[PDB]
Amino acid sequence: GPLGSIGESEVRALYKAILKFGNLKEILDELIADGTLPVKSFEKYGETYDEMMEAAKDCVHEEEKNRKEILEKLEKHATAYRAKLKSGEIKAENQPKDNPLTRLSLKKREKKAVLFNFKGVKSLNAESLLSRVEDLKYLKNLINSNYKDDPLKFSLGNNTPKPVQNWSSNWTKEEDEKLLIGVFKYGYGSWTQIRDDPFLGITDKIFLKKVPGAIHLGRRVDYLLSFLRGGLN
Ligand SMILES: [Cl-]
Ligand SMILES: [Cl-]
Repeated sequence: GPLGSIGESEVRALYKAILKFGNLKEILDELIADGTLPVKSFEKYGETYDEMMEAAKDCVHEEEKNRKEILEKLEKHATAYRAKLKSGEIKAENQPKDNPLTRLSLKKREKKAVLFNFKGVKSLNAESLLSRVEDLKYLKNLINSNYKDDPLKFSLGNNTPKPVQNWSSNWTKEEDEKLLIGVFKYGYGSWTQIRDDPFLGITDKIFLKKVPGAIHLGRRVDYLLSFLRGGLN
């Protein structure tokens, strides 16, 4: 390791490449060749990757543990209040504006960010890193298990996605299949290469006042991989 250690600028660079390609330990040679990362030994980059994903896991487990203990308390207070309504001591058509049922609902619906600091770099998002790595590992294994000879034959079967009939172009189950084959080939966020691939045939259906643009495609991929893995339940 005579080329020096890993610093803040190399960290910022590793974080962006993971959000795009997932687990990147098998493509280190390619990321150095085009200047994305400066030259260090392969071992140093692998060890840093592992350390980052470990800090992300710990962060996510710690916050779930706290949320769960608070929800257990509010559920207990809510049970007591129900016996009061059924018996008449409080009246259902005349409840106080601040009550045990509104307190439970607020926490249940709460959406807050889960963040950590790494090697001088501040405010990395633990949930974004973990979801992206697991979603892209699922997509690679599904396609190699079933369509090894020719990825272009990939199909959704009877699994039925929510329609987008208000887009500018005509977008159906077949266009959803070609979009996921494109991410398997080129990475998350590579929308120009996906649009211009002549074999996928969606060149005229993407708009880089026209919808879909870059923001709509990102949201569509996050929804489709969550749904196939059973995450809507
Ligand atoms: Cl080195
Ligand atoms: Cl691209």
